[PDB]
Amino acid sequence: TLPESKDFSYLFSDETNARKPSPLKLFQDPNIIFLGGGLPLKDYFPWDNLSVDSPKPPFPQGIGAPIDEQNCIKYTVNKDYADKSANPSNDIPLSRALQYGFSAGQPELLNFIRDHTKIIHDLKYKDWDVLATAGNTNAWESTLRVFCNRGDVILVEAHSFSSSLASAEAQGVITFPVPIDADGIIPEKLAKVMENWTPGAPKPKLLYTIPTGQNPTGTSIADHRKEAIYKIAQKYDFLIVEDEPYYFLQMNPYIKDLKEREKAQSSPKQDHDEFLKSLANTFLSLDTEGRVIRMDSFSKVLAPGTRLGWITGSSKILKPYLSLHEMTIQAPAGFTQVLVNATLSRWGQKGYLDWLLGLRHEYTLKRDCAIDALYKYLPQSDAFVINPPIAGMFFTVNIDASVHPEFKTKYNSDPYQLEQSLYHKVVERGVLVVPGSWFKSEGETEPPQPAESKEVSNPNIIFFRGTYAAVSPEKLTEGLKRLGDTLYEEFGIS
Amino acid sequence: TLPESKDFSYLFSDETNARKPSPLKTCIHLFQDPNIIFLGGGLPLKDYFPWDNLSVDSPKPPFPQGIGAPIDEQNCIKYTVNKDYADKSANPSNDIPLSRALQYGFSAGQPELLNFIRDHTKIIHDLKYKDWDVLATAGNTNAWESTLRVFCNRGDVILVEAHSFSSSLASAEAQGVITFPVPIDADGIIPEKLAKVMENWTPGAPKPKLLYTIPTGQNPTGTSIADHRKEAIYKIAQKYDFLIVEDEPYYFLQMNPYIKDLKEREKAQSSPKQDHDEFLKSLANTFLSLDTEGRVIRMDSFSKVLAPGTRLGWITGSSKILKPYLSLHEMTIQAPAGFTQVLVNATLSRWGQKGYLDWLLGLRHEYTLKRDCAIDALYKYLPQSDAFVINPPIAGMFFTVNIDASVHPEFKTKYNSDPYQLEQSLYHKVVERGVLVVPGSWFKSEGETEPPQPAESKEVSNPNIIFFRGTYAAVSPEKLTEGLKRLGDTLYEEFGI
Ligand SMILES: Cc1ncc(COP(=O)(O)O)c(CN)c1O
Repeated sequence: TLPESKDFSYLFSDETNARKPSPLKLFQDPNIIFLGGGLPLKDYFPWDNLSVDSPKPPFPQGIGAPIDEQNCIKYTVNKDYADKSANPSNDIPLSRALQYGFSAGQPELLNFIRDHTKIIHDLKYKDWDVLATAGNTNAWESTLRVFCNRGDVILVEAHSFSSSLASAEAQGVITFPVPIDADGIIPEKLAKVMENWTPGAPKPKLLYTIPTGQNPTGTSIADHRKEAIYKIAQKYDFLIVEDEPYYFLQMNPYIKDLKEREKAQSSPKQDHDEFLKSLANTFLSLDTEGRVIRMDSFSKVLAPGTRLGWITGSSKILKPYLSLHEMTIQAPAGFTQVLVNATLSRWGQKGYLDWLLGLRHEYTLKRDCAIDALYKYLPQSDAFVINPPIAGMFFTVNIDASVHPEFKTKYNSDPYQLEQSLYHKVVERGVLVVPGSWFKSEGETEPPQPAESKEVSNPNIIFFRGTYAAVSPEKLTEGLKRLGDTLYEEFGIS
Repeated sequence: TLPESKDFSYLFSDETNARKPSPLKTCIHLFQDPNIIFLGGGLPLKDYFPWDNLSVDSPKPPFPQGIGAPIDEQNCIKYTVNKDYADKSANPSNDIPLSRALQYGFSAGQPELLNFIRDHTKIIHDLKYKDWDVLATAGNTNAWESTLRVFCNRGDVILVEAHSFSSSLASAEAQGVITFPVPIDADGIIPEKLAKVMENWTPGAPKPKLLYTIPTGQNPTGTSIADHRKEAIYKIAQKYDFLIVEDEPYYFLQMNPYIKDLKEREKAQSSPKQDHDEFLKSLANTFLSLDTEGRVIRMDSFSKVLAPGTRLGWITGSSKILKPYLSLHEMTIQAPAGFTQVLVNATLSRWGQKGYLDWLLGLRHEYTLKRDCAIDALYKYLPQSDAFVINPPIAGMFFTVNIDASVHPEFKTKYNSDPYQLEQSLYHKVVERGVLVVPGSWFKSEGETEPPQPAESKEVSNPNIIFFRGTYAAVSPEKLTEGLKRLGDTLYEEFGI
């Protein structure tokens, strides 16, 4: 009924095309005596009866409540189970989690992830699958190895995640920046970059985007924009790699008027159907061809130290990723898979939505606190633009450098020089937010792209990224007060 | 005091030289700072991490019933690791709290775990330069991947054993790294032959950046490089300026030599177990212990010691050499899974360095039994002409059956005098008998330089000898013995011997 994915192997790197798996890869087969692979006896693995406490859906006191008493699910995973009847929650037994094998991920884990995938997204082609990773850092590294030769070109957001950019730069992959605004990638500008792409220059292989709660701008690509960008990717034949660690940091609408906000907060909470309907569309759900690779992580949902995530893409696309994983990480840590699977399986798909609803709630409160402080403590004028993010853990403080009294004299109309001195001046006041320039994508092709493709809107706008994820409301508010005080003083505003 | 490592940065790959870490990395150190409010990270609240009170059972030193005994009754330690500790005194065991294991940070590995590893390092090795350190990895598979990224551009050359680990070779091949084979025998790498390869290295050809070696329980040959040979090999490395990467996942699978006479063995196995001092004295010297310059990189793994799915190992090397590996890790794999580090640290710390030696002695005992069983069966079921050679391994989990393909009746005719042809025949015939072994050619290193090396450097010692690698680690004594009966019989039948 659904079409098969397209074959994009013509985009595979030289390393991918050269990679041949070790022929040294039946152990469970009753009739074969296994004298081949060095699989050590599970009798020697020095752990049994792994137990833990996890909070209990629907997390009535908030997802941050102490884990005990009635807010507590308790369980134990054994090394071996006598019969399938002794394993009702379908845990990954330690004997299997701790033995070589299952480089794509343990099947119980991937089954939970596939079921979750079907709830969250609407898949438009037949042969999609998932592959477990050690997180989105790992997934992006693998994506570069799989597709990009030194000197290949990718498209990136004009400001993007510092590590992803650094990773591509180390490999000599050209990161060509495309324009973004308050609603993320601007499709018309993207289209123009492609239509005017200099003949002779390497064709971009893929677009690397963080569509929801963009790092660092905090923006989200509007649904209609994702549709227009997907069409551009089809017309110019590039893949879309969506890095989505913040997808579930989508928030309830920012409401500036406090009385209006209290009324809205007084209303019943979202049910599961309302939650799902409120979520942003995804490039995965738009993909009819298998040209989208989505990178998901448990870092911001469960914990950064889980070191576990997954990729979703076509069965065709996932082949070289699995071959690479087999020769690099091998498989995500068995214990992390056991504990993530066990907790998620007990929550169930529905209990996991309750968890994600709790996560949404906590972030909303943090965001409101941040934005309230900015409206209260920053100078209020066209020079200081505040965009309340609708998703993510980041906000930006935007500054028109050209309004500084010494921009022309002291700073030689150089916005970067002003940014750098404000950074120090802010740290001297006792708050650290991070310079926009650290996230600025830079790339050039041979032969070069035309002038129009290099344009920057508002070249005198500088910004700082802050986050509301990590600190108390009191510390957040005080930090932003200090920052705002610095800006008044520094800008000669009364 | 001790000398400082040498700077080998001239060996770093182009990718390594181009990798620049973010100024953002600096900032992530200003979290707990109380004078600067830090709104510059992306560290989610530990309040939301959905686990607390991680508990498990582990076996108990000195493991008197064997390291494979059930984890229960007396052979059982129980512990519980909390997410947070009210104060350090509510944490007497010095566990990595979950709130820290599961947060971003410590990309080199959690301090408690690295401290245990450093203490262990000092017990096992005799270190001879000042700035050695350790870095946690996701295992030797990833450590080798990382080594190739750090040092080798496409077209660079490394030296490898004539027969080596199939996966290491395939990793190098995928990256276009030339793997130039050097000769080995019953005692591992032959230093005189290695020295000649370097002496005769063709001017203008890429000079080797490193030797990749599996010195103890070599995969696949099962050999151990003699103490004096390591000393010689290290000198060659100093002379021709290459690094030594010792891939050592089988180091603690060393065994007493195989005693052929059963009476001679019963009385020797009658003597009480090694104490820790005789255990340590019995261990092979390491390239790490020879290193006075930081030219050695050791790759260690908990895979064969604790379990493969731990996905945890470490690299030992100079602070200078570890710097680009950490920079690469921060952009790739990041730190090993927090839960793996918590559970490995928690179990090892409670065993202590001494209980961990008891464990490793228990591992030696189990593999010794397995080796004896295998080698005994080979002497019972294999033909005993000069055309069938068994070298009983002193280390590791593999044995080989070396066979002169030439002595086969239908060799000239059915296989047109082609050893590889015979090897693939035998291999499928054996699997058809219900026993899985591995053809030796899957391990054969191949590489060439431009301009080519001279012919002396390319010589092979009678290409009519084929081999099969078997393992005694994975199955029961009874299955191992049956497996090797079928194999020895197949050989008897096939050679009409
Ligand atoms: C020489 C060698 N290196 C590495 C490994 C595996 O290392 P790890 O399981 O630590 O990734 C093996 C066996 N799988 C090996 O024999």
